[PDB]
Amino acid sequence: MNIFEMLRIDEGLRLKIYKDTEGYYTIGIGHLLTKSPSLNAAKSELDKAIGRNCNGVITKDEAEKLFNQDVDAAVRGILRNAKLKPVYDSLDAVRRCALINMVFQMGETGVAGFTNSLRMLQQKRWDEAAVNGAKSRWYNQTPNRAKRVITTFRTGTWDAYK
Ligand SMILES: [Cl-]
Ligand SMILES: [Cl-]
Repeated sequence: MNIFEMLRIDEGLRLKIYKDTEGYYTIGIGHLLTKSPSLNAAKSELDKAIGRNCNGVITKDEAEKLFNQDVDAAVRGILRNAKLKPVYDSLDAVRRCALINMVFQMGETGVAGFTNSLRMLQQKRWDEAAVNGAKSRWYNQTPNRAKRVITTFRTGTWDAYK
């Protein structure tokens, strides 16, 4: 199990514009296109993003291309962030995947908002951080995916994904 396979389980794959769990226009493997209500704002961003006239539909290849970009951007974002980087550095390989997952889903700004949980991860208090992280909108909104990521942090294994 790796970060790609983990996120692919959590986000799914869709070759046609769709709405995310928050009502936002998305495509492929969790690639948010726009928070705007307009399907046209969405189709536009989509062509801008692929380099072609897509008319709201893309190929597997294109979805995977977008996915490679986003994981890379998530990882470079963590490494540039003064609040996230020390946390990442302190972690083992599995838990590092868990923080990448949160960052891909909720953006750097949103995870950086989990001040308390981050401090506990950093101090290696697994159980405490799992409990605190569950007290969030995130957990209340996508509970199954949140539980999966939270277990990854608690245990340091891929159990929740197998
Ligand atoms: Cl809460
Ligand atoms: Cl969920």
